[PDB]
Amino acid sequence: VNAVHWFRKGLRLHDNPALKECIQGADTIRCVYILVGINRWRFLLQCLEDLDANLRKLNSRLFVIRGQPADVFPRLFKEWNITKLSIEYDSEPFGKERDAAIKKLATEAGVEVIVRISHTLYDLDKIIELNGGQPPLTYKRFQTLVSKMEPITSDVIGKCMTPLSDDHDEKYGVPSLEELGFDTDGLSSAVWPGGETEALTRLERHLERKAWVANPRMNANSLLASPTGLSPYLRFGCLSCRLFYFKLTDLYKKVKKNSSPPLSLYGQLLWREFFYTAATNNPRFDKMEGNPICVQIPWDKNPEALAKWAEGRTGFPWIDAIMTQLRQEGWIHHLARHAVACFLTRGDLWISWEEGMKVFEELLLDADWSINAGSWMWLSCSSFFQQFFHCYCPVGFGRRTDPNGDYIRRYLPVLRGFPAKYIYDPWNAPEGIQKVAKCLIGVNYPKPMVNHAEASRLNIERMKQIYQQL
Ligand SMILES: [Cl-]
Repeated sequence: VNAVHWFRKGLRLHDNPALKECIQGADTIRCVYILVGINRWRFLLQCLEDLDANLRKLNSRLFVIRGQPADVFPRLFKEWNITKLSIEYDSEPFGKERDAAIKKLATEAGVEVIVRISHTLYDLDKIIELNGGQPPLTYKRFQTLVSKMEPITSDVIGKCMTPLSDDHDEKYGVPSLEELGFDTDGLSSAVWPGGETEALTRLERHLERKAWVANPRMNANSLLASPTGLSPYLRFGCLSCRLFYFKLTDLYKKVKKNSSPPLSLYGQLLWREFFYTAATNNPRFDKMEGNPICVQIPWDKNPEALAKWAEGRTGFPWIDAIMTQLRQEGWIHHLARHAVACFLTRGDLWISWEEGMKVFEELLLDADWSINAGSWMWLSCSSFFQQFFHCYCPVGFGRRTDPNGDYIRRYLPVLRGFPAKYIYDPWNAPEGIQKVAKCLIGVNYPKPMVNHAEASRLNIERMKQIYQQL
């Protein structure tokens, strides 16, 4: 009779099978959302504003509640006389633990829990069954398992109604950044605007781009936020990965013949799936110690080095530029992640991937518990059989990605006056050049915090020797 849909990810009305099923046989439906850096919070709140606005258009509203689910749902169930609760499935270990506790409470209150998988393409548990009860520990094996697996104008609440009270905006309104305790004087408009509406606009354009302008290699421009980038939208569920996957496939077929498209066309999607699968039964996935798939590495504790890196004050412009864009905007290119993750961990500073992961959790829009832990193990060569015999150069990688160094000048204006010859290694500029640039190295911008040549040589050696050498 009275039903609730509970938003956590899946922050969208399109491709929402849990919501659709929840509404079957229901008199009433209420959609609820139960409440570290400012960009993440802004993105979430914009998602919630978008949902509320779109629900409004259907004579509904989003119900935002501040509290712990375990403390909220029982009295909600009683007040509203709820007998059905639906959720999109969450594979993440702390998510499963949360949802297990809420199921217990719901069973206690006579409340049916409806669970549908739609944050991912696949049933992750079935992949694990196909692999003998443990996740594939290499991306290639995962690709093989899934190949042996698979083959918006409506009113999503049309069959139901939502009771609404006059004080809804007050009681159940989406909070503002200020209400969450943020200072807002220091924000321009978001580079990555939140919400389903935006996601669906970007999807169309994304697909237009793949068809028209393309049918894809790195250039300097790729380092900047694309207006057709989808990765934050996927992580929040603003864009269904299944919709994305289906649209891609059909357009590929339209444009290219039959063509059994390359795995590379689904790389974004499959890599995220791979880490969710790796994480789902591993409550220590975000740890080194006690984590069964993590190689144990003698990382060092250097809180000042970690802070220099986190803050973009390493003295390597390439690294600092990247960490500055990350903090300013909330997204950086996957190749830029390689650079700054390699620098912090196996390459230059020898600091645990756990520590890098924490910073990214605070700043990176498309990071969640599974993806972020997974990526950081991958980039530090702590898991997934990744190769540690090469170390990204914190000068050359940048110089090969943006030869002119505009990216540097863009995120590090203090360096704007250096010529391209020195913009990735300003410490090598003659002092007169530094002076013309109005930037003395050591004074206005720091010296490089490490000798890359030595650091990288020693660390590759030390990583090699953690393993038996033949
Ligand atoms: Cl989702």
